[PDB]
Amino acid sequence: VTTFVALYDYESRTETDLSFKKGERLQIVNNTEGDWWLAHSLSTGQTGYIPSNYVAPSDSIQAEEWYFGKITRRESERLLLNAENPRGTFLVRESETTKGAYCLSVSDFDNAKGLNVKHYKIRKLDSGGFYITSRTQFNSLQQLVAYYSKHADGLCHRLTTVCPTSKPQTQGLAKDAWEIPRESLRLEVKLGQGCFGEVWMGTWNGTTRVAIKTLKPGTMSPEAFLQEAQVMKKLRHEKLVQLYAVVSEEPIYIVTEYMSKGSLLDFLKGETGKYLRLPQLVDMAAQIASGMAYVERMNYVHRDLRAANILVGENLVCKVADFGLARLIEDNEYTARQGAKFPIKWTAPEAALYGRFTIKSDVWSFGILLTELTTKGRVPYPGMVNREVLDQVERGYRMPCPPECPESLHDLMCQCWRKEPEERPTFEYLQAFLEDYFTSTEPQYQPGENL
Ligand SMILES: CC(=O)N(C1CC1)[C@@H](C(=O)NC1CCCC1)c1ccc(F)cc1
Repeated sequence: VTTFVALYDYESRTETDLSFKKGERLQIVNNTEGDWWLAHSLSTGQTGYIPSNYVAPSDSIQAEEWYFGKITRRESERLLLNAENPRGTFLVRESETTKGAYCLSVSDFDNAKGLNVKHYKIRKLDSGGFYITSRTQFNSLQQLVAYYSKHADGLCHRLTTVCPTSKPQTQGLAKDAWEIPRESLRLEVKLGQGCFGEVWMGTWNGTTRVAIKTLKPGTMSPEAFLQEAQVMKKLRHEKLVQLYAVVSEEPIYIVTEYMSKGSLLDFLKGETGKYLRLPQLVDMAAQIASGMAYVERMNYVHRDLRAANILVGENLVCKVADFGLARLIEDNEYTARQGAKFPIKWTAPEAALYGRFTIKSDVWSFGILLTELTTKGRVPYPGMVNREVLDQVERGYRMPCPPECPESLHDLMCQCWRKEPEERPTFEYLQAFLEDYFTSTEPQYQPGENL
């Protein structure tokens, strides 16, 4: 039994889980594994299961507000570059490139680069202490942060503000919540309409904001959906919209992680996508590619990858939604890859012609998606009707490089559009290509030699 501290507030939805406020002290066992831990709160004397990502052991670095653990270099920059953060906003993370070194990431402002993030490798001493520059050593990470909060002393700027963040999603709505009753869900605001149902913002069990998709009766077999949903339930990645729960009887409701900024396609159009710069668009493509690289690793298939099925959150977070759902659609026309509801302009020819949906036809759809990303959301094949597209694509026509899409990205698109699926790149490749698309000379980490 270790004492853990609550990193965030958590409102107890159910009977068996535990409500707690941040800073509460909770007793939890030695080895316990999984997403939900049994806890006893010393602070309240109350008992119940807790989401394990909401706690850390007392008096660890993981309990420190400014410690973001395994966050990626690119993702730390996403959070730190929020325009509301003052200069000197910071976090500490593990180094991606150097053993059990840590890294201090700090927001800054420059007359050359503007708003930018500087990264300082924090190395550990034989003593167990830490240092950024060997001339100034500390016994602990906390002492290090305290010192550079008072004096830049070589750093680009004094540490001012702990990087802010939203409470993380829990994994599942509760321990053992999966098939839920319609009554647990309050549909609050209808957000959109599709061919086969609607999308809602809602609340589960009076506590938790969720998205709810409602399907038109007869869209899918409830039994088939349930069987697939067991498979989708296992797909867990920061760039995949989480599938929380399902109401299995007609009409089917699908309960999902709520994404505050709506679909990428809508986002690209209108009063916010007009301003996006290429590095932001490439970072959004890189997030999407990372989610699809997980799908690829898991030997799954999206089947309808396009901007309308990417959802946007705070700070240009992008997540893949509705993976695998298209396969269950019971509509004679759609299943034929035919009709006004089939996204033929995103569909690889072998998927259109022979129904061969694979990760490589998703790769083709990603190439089309890159086209939406670089045109503020214009429909692909602009002057072509859905009826012509397949034959043109089979004959070898490919969209030209959109205006103000760099040629190197269009060459990436053309790779995604090879006729032969096995000659299209992997999402693994796409993610690395897009993550490394912009480079510099040697500035990765600030030379902490002598500040
Ligand atoms: C025409 C159309 O809107 N769709 C199908 C062509 C693909 C949408 C659709 O009907 N969504 C429903 C309506 C609101 C949410 C649920 C769609 C998107 C991804 C999928 F995995 C499955 C269906």
